[PDB]
Amino acid sequence: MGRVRTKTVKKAARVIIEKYYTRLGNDFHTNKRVCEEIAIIPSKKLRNKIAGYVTHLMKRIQRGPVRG
Amino acid sequence: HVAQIYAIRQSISKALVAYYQKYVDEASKKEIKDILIQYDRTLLVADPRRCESKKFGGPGARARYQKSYR
Amino acid sequence: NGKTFNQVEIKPEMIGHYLGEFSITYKPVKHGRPGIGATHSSRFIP
Amino acid sequence: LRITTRKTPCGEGSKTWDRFQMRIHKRLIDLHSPSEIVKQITSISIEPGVEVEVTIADA
Amino acid sequence: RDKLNNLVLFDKATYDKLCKEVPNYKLITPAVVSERLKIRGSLARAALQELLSKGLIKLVSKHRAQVIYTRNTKG
Amino acid sequence: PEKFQHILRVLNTNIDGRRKIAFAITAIKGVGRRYAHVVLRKADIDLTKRAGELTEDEVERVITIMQNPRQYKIPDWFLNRQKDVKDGKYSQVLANGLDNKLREDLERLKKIRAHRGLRHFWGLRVRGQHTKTTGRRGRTVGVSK
Amino acid sequence: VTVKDVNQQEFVRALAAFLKKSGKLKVPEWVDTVKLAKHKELAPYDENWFYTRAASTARHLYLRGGAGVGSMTKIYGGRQRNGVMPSHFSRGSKSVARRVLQALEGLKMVEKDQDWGRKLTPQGQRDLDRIAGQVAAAKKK
Amino acid sequence: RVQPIKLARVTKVLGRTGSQGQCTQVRVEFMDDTSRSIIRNVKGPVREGDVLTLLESEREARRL
Amino acid sequence: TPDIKLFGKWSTDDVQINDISLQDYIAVKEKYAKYLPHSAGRYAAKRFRKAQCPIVERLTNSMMMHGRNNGKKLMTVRIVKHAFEIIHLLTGENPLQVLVNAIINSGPREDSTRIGRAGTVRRQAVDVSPLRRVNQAIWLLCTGAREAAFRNIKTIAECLADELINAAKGSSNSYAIKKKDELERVAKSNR
RNA sequence: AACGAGACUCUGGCAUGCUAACUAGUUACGCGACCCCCGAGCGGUCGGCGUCCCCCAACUUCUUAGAGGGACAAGUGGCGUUCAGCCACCCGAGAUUGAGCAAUAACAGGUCUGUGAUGCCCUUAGAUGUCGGGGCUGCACGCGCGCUACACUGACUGGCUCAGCGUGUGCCUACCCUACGCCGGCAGGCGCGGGUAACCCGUUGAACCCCAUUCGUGAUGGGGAUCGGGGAUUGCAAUUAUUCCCCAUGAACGAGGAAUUCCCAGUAAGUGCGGGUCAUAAGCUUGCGUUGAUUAAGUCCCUGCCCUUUGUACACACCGCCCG
Repeated sequence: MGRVRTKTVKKAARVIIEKYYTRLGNDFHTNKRVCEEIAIIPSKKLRNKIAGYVTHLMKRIQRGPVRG
Repeated sequence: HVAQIYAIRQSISKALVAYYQKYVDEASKKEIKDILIQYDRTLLVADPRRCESKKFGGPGARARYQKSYR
Repeated sequence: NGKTFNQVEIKPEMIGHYLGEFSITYKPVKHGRPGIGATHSSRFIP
Repeated sequence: LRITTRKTPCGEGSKTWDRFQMRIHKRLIDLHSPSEIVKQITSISIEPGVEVEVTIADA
Repeated sequence: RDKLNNLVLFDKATYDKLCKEVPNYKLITPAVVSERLKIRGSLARAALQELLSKGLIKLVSKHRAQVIYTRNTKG
Repeated sequence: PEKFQHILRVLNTNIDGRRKIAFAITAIKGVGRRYAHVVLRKADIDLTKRAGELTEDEVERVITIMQNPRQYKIPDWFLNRQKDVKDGKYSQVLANGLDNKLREDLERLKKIRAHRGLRHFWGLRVRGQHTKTTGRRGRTVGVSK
Repeated sequence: VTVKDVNQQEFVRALAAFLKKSGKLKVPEWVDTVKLAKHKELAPYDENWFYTRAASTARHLYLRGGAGVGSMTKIYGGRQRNGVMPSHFSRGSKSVARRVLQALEGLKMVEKDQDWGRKLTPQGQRDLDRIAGQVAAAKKK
Repeated sequence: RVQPIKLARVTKVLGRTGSQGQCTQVRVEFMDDTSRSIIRNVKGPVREGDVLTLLESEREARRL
Repeated sequence: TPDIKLFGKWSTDDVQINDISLQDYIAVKEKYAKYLPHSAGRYAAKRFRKAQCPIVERLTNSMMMHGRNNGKKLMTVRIVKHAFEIIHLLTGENPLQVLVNAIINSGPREDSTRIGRAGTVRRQAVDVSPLRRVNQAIWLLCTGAREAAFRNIKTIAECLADELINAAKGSSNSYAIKKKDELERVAKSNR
């Protein structure tokens, strides 16, 4: 188990949601392909992570305001 | 001798299925799928397990040579 | 041998063998009186 | 190519080794055409250090 | 180790009992003949082969390393 | 059946009628199991029965087929001894003669006094072997005061 | 039938008997002094081992593309217990297999064909499949 | 003792005890009385909802 | 029968578990009856995963032990086919009901363990899981047949079928029902 | 803000999607040939068995290796501040298949016998620089790493049937891997041929395992130590037995004290094979396949390690310091 997300993910995840808020869905696959086009993530496994956290944030942003 | 037996079983199970998947309708083979997968024993699936690579200081991949302090 | 010329008479009963079987090149061995570290006990002095 | 040898000169300390490997690659393209234009165009237009061996016939 | 007595060929009482122990015993293996009588055990192997040709015993299973024989398959 | 006889005496060693024929014979020195399954077949008799079931007529033939093996066409290489040394022939040696022959070759190698007889007389290993960690009879050693 | 259909433990035990009836196989003199391989510690119990092994010889030639005296030995070889040393594989005898294959060839059930190996004669192939059905006739396949 | 063989079942697992974690505290329901409950120490790996075979319920657990 | 495998000849119907305690860790017939005891090699990667696989297979696994017999699971199945055969001729039952009694009669009711006080040995009585009982009972009786055939003319098949009889009907001529009662005799003392 | 952790690289696991193959296969016939009626029929044909024939046939599932895709705690139910996360389940390959790389500071750790790396000292013609011989193997003893065994879950003799990682002459200076034919019980000898290697050895026709005889609880046919005689191979030379083979000889040992090592899934254990050293020769080491369990899903009790708090006459740091 383990697999607690690092800061490199959480730093860019916030940034990518702020400046491309409109492009986001709430599906994994759509939010992946957007991150692939609006930026380059130099790995493939890293890309699959940053999408999933961008998805997980976008769930909460449709409720009350996030403090990050 | 052993692993071959599981291979020939796994193939003939899937072979039969494919014949129905291609020339007969869905509801014929869906039935057959429920029967086999009930007592699944790697008939329609495959183990991902193969041997691990040895590293030095052991005769096996985990087992190690004896250690003496005197 | 290593230093010494051990002389031998040649018999008709020695035929087939080599020369070097009739001259040895070591002292047979004696002992001994085990020494100090000759075991898991030898140690200490100060 | 595998080479499995000591990591320690003058062996002492915990016994360790080191796997080195080199991977070669082969692949070949078969043409059938006049030998002139082949030997003309082949030897040119190669930037990297990569070898080429032309054969008269094999089939 | 120990010393146990054995006989490599039959005498009167062993042989005569051998014919009458059969209906009294449901299980028959060469091993069981080793204990109930004093018999080598290899003697008991071939002794049972003889009986099956008469039909006084019945085969029920056979293998390289172990063999089973029964009374008459009656009940 | 076959209650006729059991344990018997043959040349130089007592052989039981308890055991199978080939394996029974092996107790006699100079005869191994490999040497006996040949000699029985040259004699053209069963090896599928006990040694107590042989008759006197049969065993009389056994020792003849044994002690003249070349004349019953058992090959020379299959013998114990090929050109003994200083006797000039192929030979087959059996129980009490084996020991007598053996003791001669020991005596011979101290006569010439090669490396061999010295190692024999000292009670040390003849062949190339380490004796540093091999042996013990002995081990009680002390050094303290 | 093809020889594939039947059991093979049964195949040899009727094929060995077949040959010995018909006066077939001129045997070597050495057959009662022969260890039979380097990795054995004893002679065979069997007194008709030559007949048995010629059966197994001709069968393998039916399956595979045929090969010489070397390959037959490699098929038969097994494990060698070297005593205190660890066991290893080794090959058995050669000069026995060299008598087997030449004895078969005298009957013209095999013959030295092209591509580095003896191959079994059509007369041989006839005789195999002939007794192959005799196995099924006997017990009941 | 002279009590007959009782049967009682797990309601919940509490935590592991002993000096190598080899004992397990557990709460068990008496399986004849549904308001009765005793705490026990049980050796083997247990899940929840499985039944035990108590020889007495006089005994009760309190510590490792 | 045409929708549920036997054992190659032995019914898994008319087979009961006669405790309410030890069922759901003894099962053999819910759909878990198969022609042979074997697996693809999934048996454990979770704690609960152990339970599911048959009792007859578990018996075959714990039969091959002590060096020379490890990794010879096919040789092991030879001994089991003779076992049921000998059990059926010898007493005459559905020979699985023999085994189920033999397992249930050999599992302990109470057990002891260690506890550290004053740097001296003290012991404490504790209870035992149903899963523990099954694991223990399979261990104990397999040790019996292994022990007996270590110098006896009798084969391990014969020894093992004898050991399931004396367990299935308690009589204290088995290695199991002896050793069971030893543990409980201790558990009474220190409690 | 930086280094380490992670990220990364390699490897395993998922593709009937993509790319393309007589130094890789399959299928399809064209087939003609062999084989047995073995099944319907008659033997033909239809069906079955492999091989030759195969193409200007068709294809790339299998094999090969490239480009890509796929797994993210993604979805659902619990739990958590409802945050960071954790547990169960669906789909399925579950968020851990195994390795490589790895910080700051330190050690009077190992290595001057790897180095034409190197200081200083020594020696340098009666040489510490070359040929011949001997030794590193010498045993009343002590210890360590391992190998083979103590049998019937076995040994023995026949019969059946399955694999993978590699490697190979044309190199060092004289040397490779071997098919096939012939001769020999065997070791081996001899005659021919191929291989720069997905091309020849090798469709690597391996062991355990599997099937059938024999032995019978006996230090036995279990065990193969010791030891005699004989035959071959390598080399310039084989004695203190280089190695290999044949016959004979037949010991300890019948499950092991005080103690102690190692291991959690294709893992332990059993079992064989390739590479390394190599003129001749692995009980060693390094990799690889094959057969394949029991037990745990925890804890700080022992041994040890990380973080905080506390006490200290310690800092050569408790293997410390110090009293009569």
